[PDB]
Amino acid sequence: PGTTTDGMDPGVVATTSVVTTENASTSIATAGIGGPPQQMDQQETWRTNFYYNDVFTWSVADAPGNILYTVQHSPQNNPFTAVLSQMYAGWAGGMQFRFIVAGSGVFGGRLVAAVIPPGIEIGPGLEVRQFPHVVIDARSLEPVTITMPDLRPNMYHPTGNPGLVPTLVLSVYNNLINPFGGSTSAIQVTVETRPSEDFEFVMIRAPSSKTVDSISPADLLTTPVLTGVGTDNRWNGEIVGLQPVPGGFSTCNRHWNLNGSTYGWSSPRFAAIDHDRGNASFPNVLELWYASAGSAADNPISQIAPDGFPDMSFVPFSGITIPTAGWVGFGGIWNSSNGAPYVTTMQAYELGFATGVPSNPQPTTTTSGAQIVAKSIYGVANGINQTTAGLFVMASGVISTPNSSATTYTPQPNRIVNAPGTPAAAPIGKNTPIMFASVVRRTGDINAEAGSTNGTQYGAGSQPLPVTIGLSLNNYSSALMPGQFFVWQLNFASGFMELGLSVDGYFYAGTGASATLIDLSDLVDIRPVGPRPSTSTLVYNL
Amino acid sequence: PGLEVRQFPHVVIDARSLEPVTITMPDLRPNMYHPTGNPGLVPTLVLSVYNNLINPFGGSTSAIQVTVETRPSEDFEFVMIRAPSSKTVDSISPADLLTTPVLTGVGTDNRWNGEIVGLQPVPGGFSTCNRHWNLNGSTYGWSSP
Amino acid sequence: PGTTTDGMDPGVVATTSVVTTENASTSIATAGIGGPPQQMDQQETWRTNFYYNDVFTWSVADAPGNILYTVQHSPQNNPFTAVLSQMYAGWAGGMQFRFIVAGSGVFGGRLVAAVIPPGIEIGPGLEVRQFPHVVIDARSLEPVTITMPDLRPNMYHPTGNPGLVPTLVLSVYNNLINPFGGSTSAIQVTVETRPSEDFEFVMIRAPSSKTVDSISPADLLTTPVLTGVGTDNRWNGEIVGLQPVPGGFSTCNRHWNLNGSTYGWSSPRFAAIDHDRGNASFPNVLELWYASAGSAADNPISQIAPDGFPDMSFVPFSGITIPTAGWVGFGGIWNSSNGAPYVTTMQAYELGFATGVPSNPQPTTTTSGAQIVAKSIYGVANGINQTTAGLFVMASGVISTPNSSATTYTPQPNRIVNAPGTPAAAPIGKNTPIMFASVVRRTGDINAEAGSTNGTQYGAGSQPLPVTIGLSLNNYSSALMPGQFFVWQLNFASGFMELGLSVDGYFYAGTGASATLIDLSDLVDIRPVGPRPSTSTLVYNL
Amino acid sequence: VTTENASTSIATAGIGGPPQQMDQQETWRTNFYYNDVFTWSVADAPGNILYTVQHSPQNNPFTAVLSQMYAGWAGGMQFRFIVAGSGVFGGRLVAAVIPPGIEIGPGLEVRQFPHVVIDARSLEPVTITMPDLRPNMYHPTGNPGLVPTLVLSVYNNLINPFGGSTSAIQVTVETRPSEDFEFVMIRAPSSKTVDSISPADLLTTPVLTGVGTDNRWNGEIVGLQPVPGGFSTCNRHWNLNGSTYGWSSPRFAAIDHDRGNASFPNVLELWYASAGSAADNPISQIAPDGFPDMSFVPFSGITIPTAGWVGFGGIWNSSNGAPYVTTMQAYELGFATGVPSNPQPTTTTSGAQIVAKSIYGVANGINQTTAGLFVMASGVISTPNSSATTYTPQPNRIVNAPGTPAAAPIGKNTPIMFASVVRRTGDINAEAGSTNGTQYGAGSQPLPVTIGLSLNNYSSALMPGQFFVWQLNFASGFMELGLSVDGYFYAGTGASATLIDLSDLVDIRPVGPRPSTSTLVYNL
Repeated sequence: PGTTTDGMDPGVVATTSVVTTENASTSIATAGIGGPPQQMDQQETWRTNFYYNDVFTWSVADAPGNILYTVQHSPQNNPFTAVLSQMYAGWAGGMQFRFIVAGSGVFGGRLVAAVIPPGIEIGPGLEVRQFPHVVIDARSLEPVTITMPDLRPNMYHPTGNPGLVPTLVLSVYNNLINPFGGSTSAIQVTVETRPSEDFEFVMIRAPSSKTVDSISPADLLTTPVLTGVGTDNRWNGEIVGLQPVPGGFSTCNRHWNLNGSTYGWSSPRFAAIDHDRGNASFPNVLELWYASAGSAADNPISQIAPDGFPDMSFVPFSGITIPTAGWVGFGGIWNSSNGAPYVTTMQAYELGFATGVPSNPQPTTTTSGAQIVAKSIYGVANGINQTTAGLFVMASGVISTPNSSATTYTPQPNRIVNAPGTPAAAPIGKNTPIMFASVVRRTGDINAEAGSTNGTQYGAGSQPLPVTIGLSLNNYSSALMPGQFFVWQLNFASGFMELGLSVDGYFYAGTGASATLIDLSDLVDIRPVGPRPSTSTLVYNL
Repeated sequence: PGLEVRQFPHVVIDARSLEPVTITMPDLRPNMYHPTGNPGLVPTLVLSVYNNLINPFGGSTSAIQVTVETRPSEDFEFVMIRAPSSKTVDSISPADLLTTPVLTGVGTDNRWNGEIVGLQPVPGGFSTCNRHWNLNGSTYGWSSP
Repeated sequence: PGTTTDGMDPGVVATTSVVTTENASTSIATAGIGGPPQQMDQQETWRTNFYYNDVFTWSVADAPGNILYTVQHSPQNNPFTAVLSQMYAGWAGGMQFRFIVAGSGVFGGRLVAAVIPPGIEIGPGLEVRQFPHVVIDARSLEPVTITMPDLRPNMYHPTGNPGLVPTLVLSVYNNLINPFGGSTSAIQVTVETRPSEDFEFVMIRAPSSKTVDSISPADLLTTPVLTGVGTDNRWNGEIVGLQPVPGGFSTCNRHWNLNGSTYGWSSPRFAAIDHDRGNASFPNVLELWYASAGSAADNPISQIAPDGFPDMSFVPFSGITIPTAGWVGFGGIWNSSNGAPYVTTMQAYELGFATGVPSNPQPTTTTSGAQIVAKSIYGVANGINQTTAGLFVMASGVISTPNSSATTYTPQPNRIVNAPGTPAAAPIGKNTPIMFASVVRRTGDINAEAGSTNGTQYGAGSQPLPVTIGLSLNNYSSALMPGQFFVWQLNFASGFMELGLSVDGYFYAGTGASATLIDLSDLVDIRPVGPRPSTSTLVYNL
Repeated sequence: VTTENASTSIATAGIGGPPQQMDQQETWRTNFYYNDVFTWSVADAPGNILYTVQHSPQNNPFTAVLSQMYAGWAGGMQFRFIVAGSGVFGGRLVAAVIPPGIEIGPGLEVRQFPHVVIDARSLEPVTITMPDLRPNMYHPTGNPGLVPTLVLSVYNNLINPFGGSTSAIQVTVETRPSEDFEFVMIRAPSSKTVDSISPADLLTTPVLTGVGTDNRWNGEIVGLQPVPGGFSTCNRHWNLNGSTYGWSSPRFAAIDHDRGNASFPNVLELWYASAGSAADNPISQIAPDGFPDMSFVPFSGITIPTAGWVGFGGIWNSSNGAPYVTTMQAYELGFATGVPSNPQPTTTTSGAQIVAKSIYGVANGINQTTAGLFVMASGVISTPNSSATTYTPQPNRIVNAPGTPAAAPIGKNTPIMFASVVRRTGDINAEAGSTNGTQYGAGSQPLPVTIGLSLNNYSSALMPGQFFVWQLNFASGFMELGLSVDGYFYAGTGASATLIDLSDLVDIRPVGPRPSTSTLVYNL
């Protein structure tokens, strides 16, 4: 019966014009520069069965020619070839894909598939129906299997740096049609994989040896990073949610990219902020410290500001009323002659960026022509006037607030200070940049964590700290071409969604225009998917 | 939750199946036999949704039923007769805790000592400690049953 | 199985009386006058596979005899023969057409196909069902292939002018039926092609050489014309939408037809408006200027009006009233004797056609017997009385409005002035003519552009300017017969629609009685289709 | 026509399937066809390089056409050289094929590679073959990889014993494929490849025959004006990397700014604002989109500024967007410094202020601390009399932004500007040929070229130090025009300064790339 499918059954074998005997024979001949092939026993359980890769949705609103699914050729597309690549230096050959369509006998509609050769851009203007292709009906009962050959300009694929490869695309041929109309408007398709008969590894290597270029940043984002261990890269607090930003934003301090560089002035850690010379005065009085941005000689990362200095905008205040949504830190003033601290100046201070603070303090979001200012939000015991004086504050802060209430998430996009030349994160179609949210203490109610009737206060950061560390230590320069994401699937008990990482280090979600926070308390596991075009909408099925 | 069944060797079954489909579960064990008192390591069978069920008419009909039946395979056997009243090292199953007459007019509740005649859902939730035992044989209350 | 269709499979081969061996042998024998046949290698991948040509829609409202799809025999009906036709000067042979119907088992209805010999007029009135023909059911699962042979009276077809060729027609045989009623009332059909075994090219030529017959108009409308680069032909503003006009309208100024002719008085550009002899008076004051239509002696295009004068009717006003929906330009008065401007008459004016001006100014829409009037809308520093004075105004105008609010699109169809002999654009079946919309500045609030709180103001023109320039530089009379459109397809992110253009220069869409404005920001690309009969309904799947 | 590595090339190209388009008797394969021309003068020293091309299918018209429908290629090409010299000339050239990994530059020892030798008096053509010496199994069309180069350079310098007007000759190049050339893997003709397209279609006959307009005054182009001293222009100007340094988009529409200072302390209204504060503008923050890039001209009283940029508009209320109806006049606009107390012109955007002063008395003046400006961006030229003056702007009047590249003469190749007819205030009725003279404006690019450059990236079409050359054929005579990677146009007029009239232009055809140190033909 066609209603039952075993684990080794390919179903219907469909061929396009790219599968020829020349390609297979040439592949096997030229792979011989690396010696005899390894792991070729064709009777092993890891090689004869099909194993799961993905599942996608076909809706009645998808127009003809719209792309539904793409995959780039790699040994990372099968769970066991990925494990076995940890002990070899090269690979070659192709891989089979099995599609199962979960339709019914009354539906109508057709799909189409083709193999796209290297050097061609994958995007909405790609005309699949003008390549050699196969057409598949929506009523198909048996599985349909399609083979992607190894079309490569190299003799073999180096494990770290493979080079050009082909890709497989599936799109809509004719619209899915339901003759009854009504509420049922979509079906699902599942994809599985197994290696072709010419797949092979070459040249054994010690598992502890390091390839020159890393294969994939899949290991950075694992389940504990978002389920209770990782903390954000601005406030150092427990990540509990994802905040979309429909407008766009930019961030450079303690933010690394995939070329192993930062534009900021901080390290991936939280420590003490120390600068040796500043201006102190008090014209229960408020102390006032500042210096000129761009003269931090002790910092080898960047001469812009002392390591750990927050990248928010100073909000002015005076008299009685204390400021709002400022960055608060603990410490005081110390003498720069011997290092002793002036013991009477200890308080909580509000730190930030500003311009012209001797005469008129105006917030600025630029690092050029600005100055860095610290002001005590409360009165000190005994103030000090000095010409040269140091500063000492911790890197973990809280949020100033006048009353017991809570405000929006801090900081807001226009409050972030950036250096000249920093790339920005902007929407691409329905995909929107996001920030990572963590609950942060505030000075208006110092016993509120979660469930508090006074409200919940959130602090947002651009990257999880373990990701920032991993990007600062390794080099991922060859994993992503421009215009691609690296995608993970986030599984919940009720729904799932996808996260994309760009070459500039910003994370993305397919939220469109919504601005509500997404909660992570019911997350189960995280699974990697691999490179995909950034024009393709990221799934959001929560 | 977290076990990816679709990345083990597996079988797929359609919702339109007319004839029955039979699957065999073999005895993969690290010991020479299973004591009924404590059997040790055994394998597990799992059945799970592969693709969502669909009714093209919509409407009020939104579920179907599946029936399961069993019979032993040809290598199944027993050994070592014992007394029917003997107890085991591992705990007796809790299936006997709730028989028919417990809820059909013989059993009583544990706060008022009154004949139970219905079940009350509590969507909000609640907690209780007095005269309440857990499955580890312990209580946090101050009263005897 | 029947649910999978490969790229080389024709499916059911259905034949008619016109496909014979005598024709194929004679075609191959007589094509030899051109030399040895080129590109006739039977094993090449561009010949063995079918590739995409078109998709059309079959609806339950189509009556028997309605034509759904028709093409003249030509190399432009396959993409690779379209490519190769660029470098050859002659061709001969036939072509196969493969149809795939996207239905299901519950539908009913039939279609009919026939090959019409050359020399027979194609149009409404041709009874296709009284030629040899083939009938196809709406429940078909496998594809059906039909061959169109090369019946010609000459020894080969020159690419410059091919002469007589046959035509393929597909038409409704019995109405489509859905037994459930409901919202599902249409299905799709896909068309693919490949050359037949006697098809050949002859006589290599330079790729840049032109032909005796006119170039096809497909290049007149490329993607960037409507995606933020092209401008309209009345206000010179970036087109951002399409406005249907169910009532109809007519236009002559700056409007060309497909025979390379215009009835207006203006050149396809935007430069200053200049006339030398008119009356001037002002009985801070409003200044009046006017002349008699039919006296533009220095304009070689026509004598009706100076080159660049607007074609909108005049709204009279006096004193404290600022008119609504007037064309407004900036300029002043100058002395005709030495060409110097009266420097105190510079202001914003309003221009239009009128009659009985100095006594009882009334709006008009006929150029015969009218006057051309300009009047300042605000008070100038000092007025002037002259019995002969000239006019100079810039030709990129704005729309007057008394409040900060926005009015409807201007000009409304009944404010347009037309010279005698101008044809009209009336709805054809369900096909309705459209204008091209753009944002125009208004004097009520000069800072508003788009998405304002006070509102968005729209202008409208009959053609895009690049299209008008292309029609002015060429003659397209041999590309389109009367009763025909040239059709493009517009693909959006979600949905698609088709657009038509007639021999008189108007564009049409299949909107029906709808009057909503269609936005163009989410448009992906534009693809040409070809000539189609004007009674065929243009698809509107948005 | 064979190669010495044919069997290996064909065998290893089989990773992409069976070869396509390899029928050996097809007419497109058997004939030579035109590819390019270049020039050889008496001033070129031995070792100077005159012609270089990388191995690709773009070097033959029909392989160029065929590559639209394929995704890969392999094999070599044959080349042919045709010297247009005479019997009284004397000199030799040398040509060789350079393998990948060797630096190509001046002084390279072509004479010590295997080579052919070409005489200046040669009548029969001379041929050479380029095999496909590649380290990959095949070249993808969108990303080919490493390829060899063909190089031609001077062996013995050209001599002219008669010594007169003639000092250069031309050489024509034709190509056809070798026996082992092939294509692989069909693709859709509309699909996109990484490599850039050619720029030959940017310049066609209508652009200069009466349809095109220049990128500063939006006027119809009628002539070309050389600038022997050089100049630099940034606004509405794109390079071959798809970038600009100015603050404007390739379009003409009204100029608008929200906040600024206005005063009249029948009066002459004055509006000014500071540079670097155009917040709404997404191209640049220097100035509003469309503000002219010319220096300001101070004036007062009855004086009317000469050679000034003038537009039409007035002030408006920033609170609700309503205009002040009594301030409709003609204003002069530009860049200046010290604007309130002592206005002086500047030719830089750093620390300047944009100014808008009316040249005629307004209906009634306005005093406001904050106000807005609205002016149409197609402007005219202010003159105090009926007569015409020199073309505007002169190069000493053009505002530029820091880091903008300049254009300087190279040998006898001189940068040019494209000229259009502009109306003037003193005589607003004179158009062209009038008895009071003809006023000419000038710009740096034709607008269709600017739009095409802003829509696509041409970074792989022209390496630095090369021009792209077009033919300009007149009724009597012809000349050539060159385009550089910084966007400027060049002609071979040397020290001449007279305008060149395009009334009798007939056709424009593309020629090909050429080194910028070579001579461009001027036979008019």
